Amino acid sequence: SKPFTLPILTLGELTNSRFPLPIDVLYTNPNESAIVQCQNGRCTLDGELQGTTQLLPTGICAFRGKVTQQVQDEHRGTHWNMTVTNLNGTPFDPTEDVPAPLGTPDFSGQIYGVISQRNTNTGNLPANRAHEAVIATYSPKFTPKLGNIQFSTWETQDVSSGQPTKFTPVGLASVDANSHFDQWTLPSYSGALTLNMNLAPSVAPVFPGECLLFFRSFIPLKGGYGNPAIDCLMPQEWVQHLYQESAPSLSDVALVRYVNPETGRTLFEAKLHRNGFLTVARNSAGPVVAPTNGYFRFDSWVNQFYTLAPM
Amino acid sequence: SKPFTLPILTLGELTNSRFPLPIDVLYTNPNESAIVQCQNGRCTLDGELQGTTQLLPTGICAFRGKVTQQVQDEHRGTHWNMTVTNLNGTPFDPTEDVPAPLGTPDFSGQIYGVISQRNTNLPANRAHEAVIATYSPKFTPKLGNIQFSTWETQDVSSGQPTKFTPVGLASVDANSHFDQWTLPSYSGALTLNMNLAPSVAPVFPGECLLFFRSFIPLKGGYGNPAIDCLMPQEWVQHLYQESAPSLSDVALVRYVNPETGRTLFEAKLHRNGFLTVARNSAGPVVAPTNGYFRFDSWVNQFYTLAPM
Ligand SMILES: C[C@@H]1O[C@H](O)[C@@H](O)[C@H](O)[C@@H]1O
Repeated sequence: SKPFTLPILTLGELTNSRFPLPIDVLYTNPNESAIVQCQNGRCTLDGELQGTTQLLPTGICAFRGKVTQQVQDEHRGTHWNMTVTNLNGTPFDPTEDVPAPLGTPDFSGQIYGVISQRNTNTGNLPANRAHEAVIATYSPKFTPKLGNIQFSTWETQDVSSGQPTKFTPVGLASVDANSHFDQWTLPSYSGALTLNMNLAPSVAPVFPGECLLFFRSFIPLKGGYGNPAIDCLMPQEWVQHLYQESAPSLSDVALVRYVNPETGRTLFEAKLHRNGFLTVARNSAGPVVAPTNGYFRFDSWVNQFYTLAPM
Repeated sequence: SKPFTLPILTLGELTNSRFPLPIDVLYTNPNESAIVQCQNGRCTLDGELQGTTQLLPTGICAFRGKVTQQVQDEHRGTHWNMTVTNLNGTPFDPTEDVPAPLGTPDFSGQIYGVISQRNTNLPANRAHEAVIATYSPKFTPKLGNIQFSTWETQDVSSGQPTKFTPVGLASVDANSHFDQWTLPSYSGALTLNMNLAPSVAPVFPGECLLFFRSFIPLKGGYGNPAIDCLMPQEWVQHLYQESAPSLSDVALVRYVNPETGRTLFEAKLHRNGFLTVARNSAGPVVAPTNGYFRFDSWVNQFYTLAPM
């Protein structure tokens, strides 16, 4: 049986699996009342991708497809419908047992980015354009599981119908009350009033005094006040690593130690659960203040009854 | 001796190490006249990062720093002087043995992206489209400062933390000086670049470089620009982790169809971290994107590759 391992990347060498951002800090929030059930950055310890998780850092909260037409929307700006395909360009098959095309955003909010187009038709070179764009994942028109979504632009005219279109995510447009940013609220992938399907399962601590440990990134804002963050269960590099090592899980829980390679000391220990998330024995909310050269080291397989040293 | 390996990621599971793009195709161009000496996506087979190469996919062609001054363009647009730090926020030390801050773009062109700011003193935020002309005399990242330009005329704040997220190219018109193999002058035009990753080339007759190619978006105009990297970012990350000793100067690798188990072609993976093939034509390699490279054995510079 192939031994389980984690990459030896330090915190400053990791990226978020839920938005294309570096990992900034480790973070806890024991009193979180929301159900934690994100769909990107989901991978079992034996390498099974779940939810909408795919391997490309460039695919996270990305879309590929074609603009169909400008559409009316009550909300501010100029709005456009685009059909979406799989990120590799093949048609998205709604009958596949996934919640939405892989890479689809997994939270409620106004996602800010750039829409770019390279025309199909044509020194036999195609015309191009790109503009800032916003995708409101809470919108009734956000229906990626049905193969189309809507985005809005400040630009009023220069978006072409029927041309190949890419959305590159950059941040959030706003986190004001009317922008409905909630990182733990899933979009309705098939539209308002419809049930999401094929979801990766919720995660939670199952042991007294333990709480989830997140890899947190701060996400840029187009405007307004705020310091929004996106918390992922494991960084994208871990998803990539686990996926290639398909190492058998020898118990439900791995014991991992956060180590300072400079000093050799263990800063704290954590449970790495089979479904792909971490818990720690910590009684507070907020960042874990530790050097970013720290990294998690796999120690051994333990079980649900193992008591973690308090952080 | 730790065995050399490559990740088992397929083409459709790889990303470019020189720009944040997925790999679209493998590609050759035997008649290329330029010296190939890119500085991102550079890593030896035994895990030594070189040039401006760093591990984060988010760091490639990224900048971090603070705006110091607004300067209007003579014709159109607004320019902003920016001091740059290391991507991890620590001050960039120009005496470090690197060409420029890690992640600095490694080619001539107008790089299009978004500048975003989150103030220090809840904080205020703003973002706008921006262009960094890497051929500009004001592009001097090794000296710790660059300039970017905006369509926005006023709403960029001085003395506030600033992030550049690259998206594509502004233009590939003649006056936009896009040339993926022309390095920026990291310290300005009269100064020599330093600490560079070495140039790469075939040393054997009938061989040519094999690239991992991505098509890069354009803000406007005509074109279908591409960026070619020597190895995808996932290979850089893998080699750095493994640090497997290199047992000869050349590894022999096979591009395999996992469905059929058959080898489609073979290539030389050179110690300095680049591929060559025996191919006498230019253009994409037509192969399924579930194909992947598998390490076969160590060979040498005199090994004759099976023609593609
Ligand atoms: C070639 C032209 O480039 C401009 O920048 C674009 O705004 C137009 O849509 C068109 O593609």
